Amino acid sequence: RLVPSGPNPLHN
Repeated sequence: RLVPSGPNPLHN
């Protein structure tokens, strides 16, 4: 959860 991408995109 660091960026709007990947799993749990930043805030999810």
